[PDB]
Amino acid sequence: DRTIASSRLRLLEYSAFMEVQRDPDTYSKHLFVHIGQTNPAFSDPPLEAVDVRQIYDKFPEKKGGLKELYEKGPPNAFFLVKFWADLNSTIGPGAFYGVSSQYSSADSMTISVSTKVCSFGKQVVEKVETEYARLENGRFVYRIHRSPMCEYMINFIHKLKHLPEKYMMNSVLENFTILQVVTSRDSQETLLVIAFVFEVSTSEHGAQHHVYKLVKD
Ligand SMILES: CCC(=O)N1CCc2ccc(-c3ccc(C(F)(F)F)cc3)cc2C1
Repeated sequence: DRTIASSRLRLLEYSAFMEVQRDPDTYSKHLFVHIGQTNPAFSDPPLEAVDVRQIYDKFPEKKGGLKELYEKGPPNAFFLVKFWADLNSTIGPGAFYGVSSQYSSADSMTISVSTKVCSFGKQVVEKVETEYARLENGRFVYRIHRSPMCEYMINFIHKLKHLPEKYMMNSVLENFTILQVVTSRDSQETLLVIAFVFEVSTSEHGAQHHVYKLVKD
């Protein structure tokens, strides 16, 4: 619906950030990538389709693979989001690097989230998070607050930040991807798959993003 959603699970918000404490009462937070809760509008164009086969080689093959996953379906659960990252932090040791996200659902479940960082289509790291339903407003929501980033990514961001030029940053990111797979913890049915491809915001405008639906013809 323009929404990143399946029939069983919707991603409401996604945020990868760093927080630093300026003084005992004051905190600063820079967001690298962001997806914000929007309400679908009736006038919103339908999402563009990207053939799932063109990105097979960006994420790992075979088991746990997008091909195998897409083969398992449901296909209306597979999304691709392109991220324009904000690497301009006006913000040292002790900063917190986290990811916060919310999902929603008509059904109450125990979700397990799998996130695979990928370099040149090879998995560098998997993080697995379990999150629990809470009843809000005609739906259940799942809230992941300040899930810490792992070192691989802290080092990646820093070193990427350290490159002199935004064009070089984008070249590295051309072969950096993240695959998120959300299952129902017990049954392992697929609820939501998002593939994450990245680019540096050359604008210096704040971070942006764009959603596509993955199809298979
Ligand atoms: C293994 C799990 C883990 O650590 N994760 C998963 C969730 C997630 C999503 C995006 C980013 C990210 C941050 C900054 C840039 C930028 F450097 F390009 F700006 C690019 C990507 C980092 C993370 C942290």
